[PDB]
Amino acid sequence: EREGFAAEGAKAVYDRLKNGRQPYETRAQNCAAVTIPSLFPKESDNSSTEY
Amino acid sequence: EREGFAAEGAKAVYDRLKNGRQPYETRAQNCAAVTIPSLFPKESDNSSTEY
Amino acid sequence: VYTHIYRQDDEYLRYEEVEGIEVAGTEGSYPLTACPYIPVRMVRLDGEDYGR
Repeated sequence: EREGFAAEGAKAVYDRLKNGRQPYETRAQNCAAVTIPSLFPKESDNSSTEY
Repeated sequence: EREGFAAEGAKAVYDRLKNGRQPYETRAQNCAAVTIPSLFPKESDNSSTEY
Repeated sequence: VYTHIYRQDDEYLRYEEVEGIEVAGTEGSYPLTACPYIPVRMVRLDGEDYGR
């Protein structure tokens, strides 16, 4: 009955581990700004963003 | 029962002989900093370090 | 919708969850060498998740 690794649910494991990706996204955003700015967009972009 | 060369366990030998490798590591780090600085990382590095 | 895959006793298990409950009919099991999810890295270091 969901003993190990699954005793708390799916939306709970996803929120604890979400803070480990922080350096990689920042470093990729720094890389993808002198070659193609539209290759790696942020997570807060919409129709009005200009590259 | 594990006679000579084996009279103090596996962990005791490792920590005693660990001290002989220091010059080689110190020299390898100097060598691997003008060619490619991410080929010989130290033993105390993590996701935040920058090369 | 969320999907969860975890290791238990030399195999893999899965299920699917919506809202806050579990959708019936989505359970399953995969072998230890035929998981159809493939994380890929380019440059691999020692002791880190993900890749450079």
